[PDB]
Parts: sequence; structure tokens; C-alpha cells
Amino acid sequence: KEKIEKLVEELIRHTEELRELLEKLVKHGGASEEYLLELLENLVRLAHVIAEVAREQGNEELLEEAARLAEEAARQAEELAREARREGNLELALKALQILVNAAYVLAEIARDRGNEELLEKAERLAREALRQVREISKRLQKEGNIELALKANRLLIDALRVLVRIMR
Amino acid sequence: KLVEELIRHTEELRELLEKLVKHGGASEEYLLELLENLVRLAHVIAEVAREQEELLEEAARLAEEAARQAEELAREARREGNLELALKALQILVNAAYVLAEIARDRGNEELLEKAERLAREALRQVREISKRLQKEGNIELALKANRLLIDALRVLVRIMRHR
Amino acid sequence: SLKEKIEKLVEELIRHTEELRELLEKLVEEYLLELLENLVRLAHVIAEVAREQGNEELLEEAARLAEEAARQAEELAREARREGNLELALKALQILVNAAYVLAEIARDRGNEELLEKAERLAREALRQVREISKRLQKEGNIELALKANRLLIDALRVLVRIM
Repeated sequence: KEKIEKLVEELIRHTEELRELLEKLVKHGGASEEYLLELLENLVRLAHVIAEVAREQGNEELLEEAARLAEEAARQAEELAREARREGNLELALKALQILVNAAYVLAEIARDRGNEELLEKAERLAREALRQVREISKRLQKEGNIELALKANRLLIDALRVLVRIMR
Repeated sequence: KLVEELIRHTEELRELLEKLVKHGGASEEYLLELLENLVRLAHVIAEVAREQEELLEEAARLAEEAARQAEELAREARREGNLELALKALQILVNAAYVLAEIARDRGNEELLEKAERLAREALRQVREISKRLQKEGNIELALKANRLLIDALRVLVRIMRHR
Repeated sequence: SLKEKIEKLVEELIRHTEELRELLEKLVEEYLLELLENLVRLAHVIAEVAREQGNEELLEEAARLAEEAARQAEELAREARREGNLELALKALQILVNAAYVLAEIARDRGNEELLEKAERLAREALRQVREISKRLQKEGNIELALKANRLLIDALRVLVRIM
């Protein structure tokens, strides 16, 4: 478990630097918003990976670090959805909520596994906003009659329901 | 909770899309993508019916309705020559079999396990028959992707065979 | 004879995939990689079938399919890294990294510390190769592939932790 705890540094160190290369190149007139979203999806995936390694080793210095990254990634995701919702890019908004819903499960998968109920409600708080937000977006997509984006909105409403069941069981 | 609103509302998206595919309004693939969402909802309901039978029966009625629509639509695309849509539609039946098995095998309905097992074998046979044609027609891109379906279809039989 | 009719269906898949292996190796580029991704999935499926029926010969066939994919994948990764085709190189390591999990899922259930020792080398070497391309891609002003290279390094670290 010595090198296994050490091997986590290479990914976390490279990712924290890789987040900056995309966080500074996206403020200039160059990079689009959607490329940063995939990085957020990459961040929550690392948070989930750190959670799966921390269960075997039981290192609380890594479960909390996965949650710190997960909460920071989910919080940034909600803002990007809010920013895109006024501009009319519905594909980007639904891509952001999918990131938020998945990030809630990582927070749940951690509180229930660790036992700390301090954040077990906070996963629901993120997930509750997504189900309400996508439902409002689904009706607008249903009203506009744009089926390609509307069909994708249904996938989020279904995938959000899977998270709600997992936080109770 | 919310599952009542979604099952009705998602079925409502099925009704608007079932008439636009019949009339000229909808390309078949857009109707196909909804089926993938339909089978996905049934599995979510199945995990809810365990942790929380009236929902298990609703998931099987809803899931089976997606599998039946897939086999019939697959036959139409198989006869028309559009093989890519036929292989994509046939996958929906394979995907629907796991939802039906996990819902029959965990509900004791032994007869429903016979219908779940039957669909994947026929789908695997149809996809195997579709796989052979793609090798002869020289279409390599669709043939290997069709092979991935036959491999992933075989996985369904093992999950329904080991648990028997 | 439960696993008797299943072992017949699995024989067809190993033969049909090996038959498709000759057609895709004879035309020669990325489509050959797609065969590896489709092939390694069969190795994991056959391994889960051999653990269920206890057939050791199916383990030998499952390891044969898995092991040849890692050798075929690593060579293209070295070739694709030098040709500038970095997207093709990243796909080869992704196929290479995923194939290592099949060896672990096999070795521990088969009990072979020689094959289990070699798997760790494959995932660790690939992770550094994915890391080395990530650093080189970071120097190139292309962020998009760096995102995909970064995702592999995350999944490469995930596989290495379980194989230990």
C-alpha cells in the first residue's frame, strides 16, 4: 500500500496542472466553454477513482481530497449551466447537468461508504437542483419541438433518477 | 416520487415520436434512440422496486414494449438493405433482455426468464446472420461493429444461464 | 447440460472473431484497433464463462485472446507515437490498458503469479506512456487530445491500484 498511495500523486499532480492549462486558455478569446466541461467530467472521474482506491486503503487524506475535488467540480458545473442557460446553447447546458448528476453520485458513494452523514444530504442538494433544472429544460425542449436535444434531455431525467435511488439504499 | 411523472411523460415522448416516424416526420434512428432511453428507465425502476412488485410489473410491461418494437423495426430495416439501422435496432433487444432477466430472475417469474432468454438467442442469431452478410458484402466497418454486438449479446445469455 | 449449449455458442465466437482477425490484418489503420477493442471484450466474456463452468481450457483460450491483444497493441503505440498520429496512439494504449484488467481478472481466479506479474508491467508501462504523451501533448498547444490523454492517465491509475 506504500507505492499505491504514492502512485495517486502523479495523477492528482498532473490533473491539477492540466486544469490550469484549460482554465487559463479558456478566458482568452480562444477556447470554448464545452472543452472546460469535459475537464470537469475528467475531474469527477478522478474523484470517483480516488474514492475507489481509498476504500481498500482507508486513507481519509484521499476520500476527502476526492470530495474536495468533487464538490469543487460540481459547484463549477452548476455555474456553467447557469451561464449557458441564458445564452441559448441547450446542448452545453444538458452536458453540464450530466456532469453535475454524476458528481452527486461520487459524493453519495463516499458518504455512505465512509459513514459520514455530514455530506449525505449535500449530494441530494446538488441532485435536487439538477432534476428540477432538467425538468424545466425538458418542457422548453418539448415546447420548442426540437427532438434531438429533447431526446437527450430525457436521458438525464432517467439517469438522475438512478442517483436518487442509490442515495437511499 | 418522480417515477410516476417520468413514466407517463417519457411514454408521452414515445407517442409524439411514434407518429412522426410513421408519417414522414421522424427518421427511424431518432425513434431508435428513445428506445435506448426507454430500456434505461426500466432498469432504474427495477432497482427501485427492490429497494422500495407494482413497479417491477410496470418495468417489465414498459421494457418488453421496447423490446417488441425493436425486433419488428429491426426486421423492417433488415429487408430494406439499411443494415446499419438493423444492427443498431437489434442491439436494443439485447439491451432489453438484461432488464427483463434482472427483473424476472429477481422476481421468481420463471416463465419470464424463458422469454428473456429467447429474445437474446434470436437476436444473437439474427445479428449472427447479419454479421455473415457484412463479411460477404465487403463492408468491414459495419461487420466488426456487428461482431461487437454478437459478443455483447453472448454476455446476456451467460447472465441468464449461470443464474438459472 | 446447462453449460453444454453455452460452450457451443462460445466456440463460434472465438472462431468467428479469429476469422475476422485475418480479414482485417490482410488489408493493411484505426479499424484494426477497433478489432482489438472488440476482441478484448471477448477475452473478458470468455474468462467470466470459464470461471462459471470451471473449464480450464476456456481459461487458456481466454488468456490466448487477451495476451495477443496486448502485444499487438503495444507495437502500434510505439509506431503511432512516432508517426505524429497521436490520436491513434492514445487509442492503442486505451486498448492496451483495458486488456491488462482481463489478465488480472484471470490470474487471481486462475492462480498464476507469472501472468499476474506481467500484467502489472503492462499497465504501469502504459500509464507512463500515456503520461509521457500527456506531457508532450501539453507542450503542443492542442488541449483537446490532452483531455483524452488525461482521462487515460486517470483510468490507467485506476487499473494499477486494483492489480496490486
